[PDB]
Parts: sequence; structure tokens; C-alpha cells
Amino acid sequence: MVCKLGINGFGRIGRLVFRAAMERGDVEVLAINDPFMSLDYMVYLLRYDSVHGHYPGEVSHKDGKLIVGGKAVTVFNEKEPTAIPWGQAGVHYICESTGIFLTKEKAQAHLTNGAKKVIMSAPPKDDTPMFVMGVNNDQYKSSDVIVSNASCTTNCLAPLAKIVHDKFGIVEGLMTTVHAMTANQLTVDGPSKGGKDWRAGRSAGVNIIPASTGAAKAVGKIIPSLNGKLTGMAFRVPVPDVSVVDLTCKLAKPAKYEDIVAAVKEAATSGPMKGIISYTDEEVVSSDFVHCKFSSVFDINAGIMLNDTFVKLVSWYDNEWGYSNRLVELAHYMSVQDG
Amino acid sequence: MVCKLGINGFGRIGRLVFRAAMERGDVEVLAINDPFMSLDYMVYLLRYDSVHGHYPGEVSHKDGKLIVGGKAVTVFNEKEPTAIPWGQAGVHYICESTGIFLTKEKAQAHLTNGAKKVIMSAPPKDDTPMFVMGVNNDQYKSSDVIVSNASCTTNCLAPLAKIVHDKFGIVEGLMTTVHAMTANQLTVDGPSKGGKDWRAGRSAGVNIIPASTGAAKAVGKIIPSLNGKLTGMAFRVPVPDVSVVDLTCKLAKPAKYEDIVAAVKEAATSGPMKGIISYTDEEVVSSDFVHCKFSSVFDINAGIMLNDTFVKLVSWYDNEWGYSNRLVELAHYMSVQDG
Ligand SMILES: NC(=O)c1ccc[n+]([C@@H]2O[C@H](COP(=O)([O-])OP(=O)(O)OC[C@H]3O[C@@H](n4cnc5c(N)ncnc54)[C@H](O)[C@@H]3O)[C@@H](O)[C@H]2O)c1
Ligand SMILES: NC(=O)c1ccc[n+]([C@@H]2O[C@H](COP(=O)([O-])OP(=O)(O)OC[C@H]3O[C@@H](n4cnc5c(N)ncnc54)[C@H](O)[C@@H]3O)[C@@H](O)[C@H]2O)c1
Ligand code: NA
Ligand code: NA
Repeated sequence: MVCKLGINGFGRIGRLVFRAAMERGDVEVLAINDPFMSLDYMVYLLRYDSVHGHYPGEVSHKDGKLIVGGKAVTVFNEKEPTAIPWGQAGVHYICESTGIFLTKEKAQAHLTNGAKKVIMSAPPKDDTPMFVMGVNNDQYKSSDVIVSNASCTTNCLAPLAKIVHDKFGIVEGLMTTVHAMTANQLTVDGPSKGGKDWRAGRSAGVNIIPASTGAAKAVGKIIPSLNGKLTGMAFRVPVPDVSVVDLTCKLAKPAKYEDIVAAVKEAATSGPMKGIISYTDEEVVSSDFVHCKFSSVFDINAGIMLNDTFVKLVSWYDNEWGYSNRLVELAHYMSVQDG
Repeated sequence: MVCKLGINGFGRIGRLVFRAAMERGDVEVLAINDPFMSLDYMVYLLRYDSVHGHYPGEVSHKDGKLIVGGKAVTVFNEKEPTAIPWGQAGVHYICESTGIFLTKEKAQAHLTNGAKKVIMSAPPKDDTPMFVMGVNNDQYKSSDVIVSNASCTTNCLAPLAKIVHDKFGIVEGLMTTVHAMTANQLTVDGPSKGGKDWRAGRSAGVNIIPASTGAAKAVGKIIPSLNGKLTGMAFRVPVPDVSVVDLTCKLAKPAKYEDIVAAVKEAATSGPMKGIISYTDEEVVSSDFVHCKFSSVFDINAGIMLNDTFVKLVSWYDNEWGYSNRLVELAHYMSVQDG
């Protein structure tokens, strides 16, 4: 209809969600909030991107508002969610892309002056429900006031896992994501914030860096029958964007590799994963997915079967752009369902 | 009692095999052949290294010979192996590290004028026997005139595979190696030599690049009971050296993770894999293994078990330095057994 969107935290995800939203005819961005940047600064970070190129349209400001392609967007600079007048901007759905309000109690604070619902741009730290478009978004209810769009990796893996589990049955699986660098990593060796994850504090540009991830386990929440049947981990490597899922799983039913390819192709061509999952049989590398909108691109030639029940599947994802498009689509999906 | 070594192809492996041979009194490098570098250029490439630091010692040349650590080394610049006078230079064992002579018929060209044996610094294209020190080098026979030291990845995987297979049994496994950049890759997008590996010719510094590899299947040759039970693939990523094995396997006997750790520690501490396999429980990243001599360093904290028979195990390797040490160790072992 028109999804009336607001964005909290104008970072990689906030700015790309903004761009995706601007591209859609059925979503409008009515407000932005980020206290670590002025208007001139926002204009700059929106104009230029080291990965996704120049903003496709003129960006400026006037009378305290951001002006993008003729449209005015209201701007706030509040540290604390409760102090953001979203209702006065007419915002309904909030993209919560700061990375630090990942509980219901915290995200709730956005909803006391007129806004309707919050979509977390990360997996929740509590039992907030996660949705992955094309996999379980039909489970959303209009009483789900706070929701999460999961992670980039979960959006890559869940669609592939659904197809394989539905057609052949996954007995058990272990996942690795070889993942692009992110904002929480450091340029040179130093202390990670909170002292959480020491490996993340080591020079990003010159290291392969192991990392924990709940993303495969999270597929167990998206696809309940796989709870306890999937987990995994990550290696962070020196590229600025684009990642790849490497899923090793045992199948319940024997398959030729061509049967798995056909099932993916079928899911990509029509039904709920059209525009979500895709495939390639070409000799692709990660830069080939810069600014690719899909959640998951199955790499036909990269995968390998040991035998007819034990297989290693490969699927690409632009962790930044794919995820940001899914989040906007989830916001729009909720807006339609809510009436 | 000295292994008289020659080096064909003075590359990453050639020059590091040279360093390793210089750190032991029971191996001498008597001659080097590389037709793509003058004597002056050889001195330069040996002096300086982007990953392993300056050569530790004076390098010069005099009367047509490379002069290192007081010793004189004979230098040739021949493209055709049959033109290299190994015999006259006093060479017995040849480190064949050019990348292009990986069949018996081709490697035999080194043995026409007085040399005894050739060691391929890569897996062969034919049925040439492969050996991994600490795993199956005792299968070596003095009649094996042409042999291979396998690959860096096989040297990292085989020791780990042996330990897990002997202690718990490997029903099946699939391996990924996240691998440092190599000389066969290109700096910017272009055509790979022979038009073979298209992905490998894509800009190395800005891509995660899938690659095929027989390194896991080769473990089935090193450890015959695992023939047909292991394979895998690789992703080449933008680091200059150091790689890591990610092995997903199904065990025959149930195990707690601590049992796998204990098994690896025992093998690292005494017996045939002392000096071959090691372990860490620290928050390491790839650069911590630059100039690490081990074939395989088990990363205790990076591993993850889904359940008591399905596990993902992680092991680091300095693909240049670990491998180069193993090759020299293999050449020496051969010289001793040959008498
Ligand atoms: N590939 C990806 O980059 C990716 C994919 C999926 C999910 N995510 C998740 O999305 C979230 C944001 O990630 P990102 O990559 O955009 O990080 P980022 O560092 O680029 O964005 C963070 C932004 O939030 C702003 N911010 C900080 N405190 C704020 C506050 N109190 N109020 C309002 N704004 C505030 C910062 O100024 C910054 O602009 C994280 O939870 C991350 O894990 C990232
Ligand atoms: N991580 C590694 O670099 C690594 C690890 C294990 C095995 N290997 C294998 O070892 C071999 C060498 O690898 P590298 O990384 O040292 O490659 P490299 O390109 O650094 O070295 C190859 C050298 O051989 C020389 N050469 C080319 N043609 C020759 C000829 N006709 N006669 C003599 N020399 C010639 C080149 O000038 C070059 O110096 C390859 O088979 C490779 O797969 C490499
Ligand atoms: Na729009
Ligand atoms: Na020596």
C-alpha cells in the first residue's frame, strides 16, 4: 500500500535500507535518527559508498530536512529511543539498525508516541520472533509488535535449508560462512569493545579470523523441524562486502547432485522464494554479487557430493544489500497484513 | 649422512625449501635451477621476502655461484630438465617445485645424468606415490625413484584425519580449506594459464574465490582405509600466506569434544606426529601462524560439535613454510633410508 518507514541508526544497513526503500514505490521513508552524524555528514555518507557506488539520485538538505530525489525526509539526533518523535513524522514501521536495542524491552521504547511496530536488523537477544522472507514470513501475526529480520547469514542459509529439507530431508548439517569484514572489526590489532571477542579485535585486512555465529542454529527457529539439527561458525576474511555459505549436510533420502540443482532452480523460478533464492552455473567470485538483491544464490559448480547422502552446498550473499532489501520487504509485508 | 639437495624452480616453495635446508647440517643445497631469474635476481629474491622477512644471513654471489652462509651453490638457468647437469653439481635428491613436472615421465627427465631421486612439491597428475611425514612416510621404499610430498592442504589434513580415524573412526567427511593467495592467481581480472581455472584469474585481492582441490581425496591415498570417505574444496581469500582446514566429519564412535582435543594433544606430544601436529587454545588468527613450522595446528576453541558423532574441526597451516619444512624432512628421510 504505502509502508511508512523510519530508520534508527544510519549505518551500513540503515543507509542501504534507505536506498532500497527509496527504490520501492510502496514504501516511503518519513524519518531518520542517528546522533553520531550531522545533516551535512548524513548527506555525505549517503552520497558516497565504497562498495555500492554513488547514491542513484541527487542528495541534499534544506530547512533541516534530508532531500532525496525531490522528497523530504525528517531527521533526528537522539541517543535514546524514547525521545524520538516518530508519530510527529508519521512513521509506522521502524527499522532498528543501531545494533544495540535487540530486546523487546528496549525496542518497545520506540512505540510510545504513535509508531506501530519495530523490525530489528539483527537476531534478537531474547525471544522476539525472527522472520525470513520466503521461508516463514507467513507465520507473522499483526499482534507481533516487535520482530526481527534475523541475520544476513540466516537469510542466506534458511532458504537453501528449506528446499533441501523439504525435498530430501536434512538428517544433520554443519555450516561455515566465509564472511566479509564488518563495522565491529578493527583496522589494526586492538581491544574489542567489551572485551567480547578477541579475534575480532585483530587487524581485519591481514587476517583470516574465526568467529562464532548463531545463524545456523537460528535456522532451527525459522524452520522448527531443524531445531538441534544445524549449527556452524564463521571465518571473517579481507573483503569489504559479500559472503558465502558452505553447508555440509547428511540427507535422509539419496540424491544425485542434479536433483538438488533442479529443486533449487524450481524454487527460484516460481513460488514464495522467487526473488529470494537464485542460482548460477557460471564461474563466479564474490565481487560478482556486489549489489545483488537475492538472499541466497546457489553456486551450482562450486558444490560437491561425497556420495548420494553426503554433500557440501555453496550459496552466495551480499550481506549488506540482500539483507537490507529483505528488511524493507518484511516491513512492507507487515504493513499489508496489518491493513 | 648428508642429503645432497637440488632445487628446480626457485619460487615460494623453492626459496623456503632453501632456507629450511640451510638451518640443518644434514642437508646441503648443491644446485638451483630457474631460467626466469639471473644470479643477481636470485640474490634479491632470496634476500627479501614479503611474508617471511629478510633472509637470516648474508646472501651474495661470486664467480657465478650463489654464496650463502659461507657455502657456494651452483646456479643453472635451464627450461628443460634434461639440460640440468645435476650429476656434475653433486645433487642426489631434487626438489621439483616448478609446478609443471608432475608426472613420472616428466620428473624422470631430472634423472638422466647422475641424480638419484625426485620429490614433487605438489600432488602428482599420475599414480606417483605421495608421502606425508608423520602419517605414511614409513611406506617409502628405496625403489621409489619419483615421489610426491603431496600438497600443503593434504599435509594439514592427513595428520588430523589419522588421529580422529584411529581413535573414533571417520565414517565420512567433507573438507573446506580457506586458503591464502598463491602464484597461479592474478592481480587483476584476466585469463588463467591454459584457460583452466577461470575463477583463479579473477582479481585476487578483492575476491573470495572458490577452487576445486583433490587434497581431501588425496588423504584416501595417504590413509587407504579412508579412500572414498573424504573429499572437499577451497575458497582462496586475500591473505598472502597461511590457510586453515575446516573438516566436517561423521564419527563411528560417539565422543565428547574434550576426547578429540585429548587425542590431538597426545599425538602432538610424543610419537610420529611430534613436530607435525600441534594445537592451541588461544584466540589465534591467521597471521599468528606466519613462519610456523607445523603441518597442522588444531584450533581448540574454533571447533564445534552438533552432537556426539557430527563435528566440525579446524586446523591452521603455514602453506609455504610448513610444507617447505616437510619436503626437506622428506628428502632427508629418503637419503637416510637409501643409505
Ligand atoms: N553485513 C552487514 O553489515 C549486516 C548484515 C545483517 C545484519 N547486520 C546488523 O545490523 C546492525 C547494524 O549493522 P551495520 O553494519 O549497519 O553497523 P554500522 O556500524 O555501519 O551502523 C551503526 C550505526 O548506528 C548508529 N548508532 C549508534 N548508536 C546509536 C543510537 N544510540 N541511536 C541511533 N543510532 C545509533 C551509528 O552512528 C552508526 O551509523 C547490527 O546489529 C549488525 O549486526 C549487519
Ligand atoms: N603455498 C604454496 O605456495 C604451495 C604449497 C604447497 C605446494 N605448492 C606447489 O609447489 C609448486 C611451486 O609453487 P610456488 O608457490 O613455489 O610457485 P612459484 O610460482 O612461486 O614458483 C615457481 C618457480 O618455478 C620457476 N620455473 C618456471 N618454469 C621453470 C622451469 N621450466 N624450470 C625451472 N624453474 C621454472 C619460476 O620462475 C618460479 O620461480 C606448485 O606445484 C605448487 O602448487 C605450493
Ligand atoms: Na519509495
Ligand atoms: Na644445511
